[PDB]
Amino acid sequence: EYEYLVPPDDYLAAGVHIGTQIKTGDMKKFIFKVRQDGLYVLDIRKLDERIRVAAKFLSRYEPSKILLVAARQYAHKPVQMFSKVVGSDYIVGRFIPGTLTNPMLSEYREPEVVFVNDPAIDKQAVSEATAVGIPVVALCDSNNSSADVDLVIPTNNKGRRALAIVYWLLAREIAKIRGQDFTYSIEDFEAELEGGSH
Repeated sequence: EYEYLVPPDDYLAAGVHIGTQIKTGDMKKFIFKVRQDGLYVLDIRKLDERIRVAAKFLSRYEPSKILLVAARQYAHKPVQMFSKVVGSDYIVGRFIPGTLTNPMLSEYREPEVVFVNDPAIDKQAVSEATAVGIPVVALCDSNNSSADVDLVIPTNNKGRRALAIVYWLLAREIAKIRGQDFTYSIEDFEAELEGGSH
C-alpha cells in the first residue's frame, strides 16, 4: 500500500535488493530476509524511503557545495551523470588524502556535504569529512557499517545496474524538486562496457 518512486520490479530487475554473503549489525534494520544462495536481501521499501529523503536533503544545497566520491569502477559513470544533472562536484578514482583537510593540496575543496559510494572503499573521504564535521551521505550494502555516515541509503552498491538506477533516481527527484527538465533514462547512467553499446 506504499508508493514507490518507480515500479518495484524495476528496482528488483536492477538488483538493488541483492546484498552479499555478509550482514553487519548496522544494516540489520534494512535486511528483509536471506536467500537460498545465502545472499541477504535489502528492503526495497526502506531504500525507496531513503532515496526520497536524500533527494530532498541534497536539493537544499547549492550544487558545487555537494561532493560525490566513488573509487568503485561501476560508480564512475553514474556519479558523473548525477553531477551533470545536479551540478555537484565529484571525485571518481583515487581520492587524494588531504582533499578536504589540507588547504595546501591543489585538489583541496570545501563541500558542505559529501556523498560517497561505499563507506569502506571511500573511507578516506568519509574520514576527512568527519574531521571537518561535514555530513556524509553514503550508499550502504549489507556488508557496510554506517560508521561515520549521517544518511544511510541501503542498497546494493556493487552492481552496474544497481548503482545506475539509484544515482538516476536521486538525480531525477532533485531535478523534479527544482522543476528542472530531466530526460535521462536508466541506461544513460550505467557504466559502459567494452564491447557494449553507446
